Amino acid sequence: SVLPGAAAIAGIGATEFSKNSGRSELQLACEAVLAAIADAGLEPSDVDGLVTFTADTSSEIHVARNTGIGELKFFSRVGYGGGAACGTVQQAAMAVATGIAEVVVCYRAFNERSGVRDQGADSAAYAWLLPFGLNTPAQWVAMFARRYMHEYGATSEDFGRVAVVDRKHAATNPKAWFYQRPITLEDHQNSRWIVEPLHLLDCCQESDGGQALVVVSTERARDLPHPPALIWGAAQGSGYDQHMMTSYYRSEITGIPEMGLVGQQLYAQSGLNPSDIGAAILYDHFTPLVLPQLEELGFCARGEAKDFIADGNLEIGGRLPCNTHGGQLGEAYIHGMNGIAEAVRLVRGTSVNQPGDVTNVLVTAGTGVPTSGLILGADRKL
Amino acid sequence: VLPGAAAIAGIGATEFSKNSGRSELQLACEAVLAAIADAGLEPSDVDGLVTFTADTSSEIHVARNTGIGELKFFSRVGYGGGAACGTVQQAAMAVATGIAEVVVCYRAFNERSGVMDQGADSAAYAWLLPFGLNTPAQWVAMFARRYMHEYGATSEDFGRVAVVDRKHAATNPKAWFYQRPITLEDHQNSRWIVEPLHLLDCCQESDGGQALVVVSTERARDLPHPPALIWGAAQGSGYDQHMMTSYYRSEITGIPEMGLVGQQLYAQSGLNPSDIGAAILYDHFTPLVLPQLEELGFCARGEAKDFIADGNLEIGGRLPCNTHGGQLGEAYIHGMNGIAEAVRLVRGTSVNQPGDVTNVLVTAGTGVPTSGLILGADRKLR
Amino acid sequence: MRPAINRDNAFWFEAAKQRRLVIQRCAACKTLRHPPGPCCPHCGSFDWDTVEAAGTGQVYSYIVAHHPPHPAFEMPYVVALVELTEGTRLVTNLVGIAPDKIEIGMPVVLDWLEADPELTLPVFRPAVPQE
Amino acid sequence: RPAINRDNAFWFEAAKQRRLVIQRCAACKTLRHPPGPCCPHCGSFDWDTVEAAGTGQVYSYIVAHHPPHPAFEMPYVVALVELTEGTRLVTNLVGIAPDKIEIGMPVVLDWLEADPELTLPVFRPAV
Ligand SMILES: [Cl-]
Ligand SMILES: [Cl-]
Ligand SMILES: [Cl-]
Ligand SMILES: [Cl-]
Ligand SMILES: [Cl-]
Ligand SMILES: [Cl-]
Ligand SMILES: [Cl-]
Ligand code: NA
Ligand code: NA
Ligand SMILES: [Zn+2]
Ligand SMILES: [Zn+2]
Repeated sequence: SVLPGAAAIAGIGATEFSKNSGRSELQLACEAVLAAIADAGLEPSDVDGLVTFTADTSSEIHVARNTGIGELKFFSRVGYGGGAACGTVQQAAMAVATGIAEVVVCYRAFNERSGVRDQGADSAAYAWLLPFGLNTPAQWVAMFARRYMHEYGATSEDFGRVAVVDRKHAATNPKAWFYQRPITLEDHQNSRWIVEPLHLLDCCQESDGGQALVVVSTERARDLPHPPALIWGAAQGSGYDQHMMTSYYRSEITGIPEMGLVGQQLYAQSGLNPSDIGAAILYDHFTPLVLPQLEELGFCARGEAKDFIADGNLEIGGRLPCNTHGGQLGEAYIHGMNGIAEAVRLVRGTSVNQPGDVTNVLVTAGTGVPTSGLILGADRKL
Repeated sequence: VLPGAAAIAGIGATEFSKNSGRSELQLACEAVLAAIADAGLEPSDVDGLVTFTADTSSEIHVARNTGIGELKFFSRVGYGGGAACGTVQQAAMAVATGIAEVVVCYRAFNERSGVMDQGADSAAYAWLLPFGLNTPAQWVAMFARRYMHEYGATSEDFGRVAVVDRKHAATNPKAWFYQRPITLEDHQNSRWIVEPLHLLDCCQESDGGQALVVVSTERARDLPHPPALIWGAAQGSGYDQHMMTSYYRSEITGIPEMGLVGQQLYAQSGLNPSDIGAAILYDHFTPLVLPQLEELGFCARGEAKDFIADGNLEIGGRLPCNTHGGQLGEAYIHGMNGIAEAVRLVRGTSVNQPGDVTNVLVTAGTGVPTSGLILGADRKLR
Repeated sequence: MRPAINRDNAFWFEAAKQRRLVIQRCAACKTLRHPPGPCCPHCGSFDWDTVEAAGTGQVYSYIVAHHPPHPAFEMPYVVALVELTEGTRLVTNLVGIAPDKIEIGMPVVLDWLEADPELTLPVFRPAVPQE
Repeated sequence: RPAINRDNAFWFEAAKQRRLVIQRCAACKTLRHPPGPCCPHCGSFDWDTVEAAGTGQVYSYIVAHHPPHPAFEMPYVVALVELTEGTRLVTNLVGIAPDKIEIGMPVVLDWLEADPELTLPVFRPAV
């Protein structure tokens, strides 16, 4: 039951990403799942595992009976919203590595843009937030961002440079909402305040759509249509005194310790260092937490992400090409799952913004929450 | 390698009652700390947490209350009590792959004392509630009536399950029906709920919490108790699976998804039914115990009524069953307390220990995507 | 009560409001499916139509609810799993027969219930009237 | 009315009496906030409360501009206040224009009536 390199992503499938799908969440899931299965050169009856998020409403049994996947030997969820995206692939790889399942589809599908909007601990956590009007994700993130600015001297233009590079990459991506619609830093600074220090263009929009990923053994993937995207690292992380988007009570709140914990495992599993990473897909539903991610993952020193970004390293021609699909900000907000698909494309060579040969891609999941990450890479050989 | 790689080293529970007088989170924390202490460990040793999708005490709330701190593994399994054995599969998988070293599986609720969107799970109720088919007892009764038709089982055959459950509960100080055995006449005189189910075919709801500590088998050997090795751990969802209402299959009198669990358990463990020395068979309603015996190979199709009438579920019989009293007689902790009893049987510490028991088969919830375990004595002397 | 209707089952309740009992069908391979959903599990097509049931079937299973009381029903009441002549099955109420007279396999036929001014539902009654 | 259950009701009951409290383990005396039934340091489920002095510093803050919140004049401020006791607390920050807030500035406790059935702690500049 060796995990690193034992499993690979062989198929990716998606619906169009839209602002009104006109159809049900289950239909979106079924479309993306069948697309991913076909992309892997497989048939629905080959699938014996399904993994999704706790909040996904298209349960495994409904996807399975609609698509003809039939019986399942593996079906699990990972919680905390977008924090789960890479964890779904970890689940799949673990089931493959242990022989529980041979073919696992990881999926997420929703109408978050167009869809109409107890006494347990999860509900009770809101008691510290809603009475004071701290009721949105942008506001929960802003509280961190303001402190990061204070400690390290980052400014709104530093956050803006993330939005600019995201939108530069989305502008050449036909699947991106903001295809052909780049922005300047001046556009970013002129955009209206949402919650200081976040402008409108620091925030992603909601999306409708579905995304799925097919995970098999590396041995099986070698017989399927595409270059295998091996899962060389796959990890979850939840930090000391972790809260849901509001871990404000730690000694320091300007890093993301749970992401550092993910990174430590990714590097240990894969045998890689930060210098070995050819590209990064960094979760960016809000721009400011991209900066501490770069630091937690060892690409630059604490407090110096602004400088790393200012030097051009996130560009397609830089030392860490980043969010080559446009990110959650520029392509679509499928709670991180479409970022994993772009990482697969980068390994395959098929990104719309392919920066050349890419051997290893690091992907992160949702920030501010218990989270996850992957390292996907080329087959190291047969 | 998964089978035998991990073991249950600790069990912990609150009292099971009809009014805990405290929060679901407090119950979860009590059970989790009790299981950790039972394994001879400390909370800081824990790096994984697994629970049910519906459990309101999230992994992060349990962790920050108990001092578990950081986590490298946190997952959920859905479909209510179908999940109970799946949570242990999750933990065993995380241990076998090196993702986690110490995983706690838990469930806690106040189901006795405590108080719809556009998705597929919600929409499934459209086939049920407009017609008044609104309870789990009724959902089970639809299967039971057909099983009676096809095989000539009677209400008294279901009642024998209730009687043996209550016989074992009557000598279990932790059971709600301690010192309160029933007769088959009692069962037959109890009022109809939904034909063919009497009141005494149905378990009552409970307040309480249950936790289980999973570690590597090597680690368990240095902890206080005889390790309960996880020789089989499996999930199963069948063709055209629904949530409690898989009424559209060619045959509905078996439980194909439990057959699929059993096939994996026997293949993983290298065991046959004849090697199983006791069974913990999920019994929130009595009638589906009969097809469980058939799916798992302990008797022929349609002959569970004969297997039971011959006394095989008794302490002195071939397959001592539900020695704690079951969900029906001890407590309805959605199957988790049955896993604990299986651990006691392996340890030799059941209140109704049927002598030495090498291998114990445990099932999870019936009528739903489900799961199972084979727990076994340590196979040293190889 | 209003059923849990979404885009994938609205067609069936709309047909019921017109007193048509329908079964979803793959437009590509013509395989029936119930309960419904957006995709065909046999061929993968998302194109579908419906067939109207003949209105005949058999009691495949049933339950008799005695306790606890349901507000919308006189107790006891019967829910049947009806196997339609077309080969699919359907959960619905079985009216017009004392519970102790029900037999597995007995022929039943479609009737219509106005559960409220807003909701019409298919129900089944015995093909042989109970007098 | 907030998301109140058995594990945080004490705090809002105290706030009703215009007392800002911090949960404390009865065994090892370690404070914790946000509250919960168990002490993560020693495992005890026995706890009591201490009343805050009413002083703190702005540790972080946000200024909400858009979209509109019904129960607030826009823009409004939410502050992460570090209490002198060492715990932190999210509340509103009043009595200062948003562009004048500085990280680290001293604040003192005040009390906001909000609906006639909910009283909440608020902070304002020490001055
Ligand atoms: Cl968020
Ligand atoms: Cl502006
Ligand atoms: Cl009676
Ligand atoms: Cl089949
Ligand atoms: Cl016997
Ligand atoms: Cl409904
Ligand atoms: Cl205010
Ligand atoms: Na399958
Ligand atoms: Na830990
Ligand atoms: Zn078809
Ligand atoms: Zn303490």
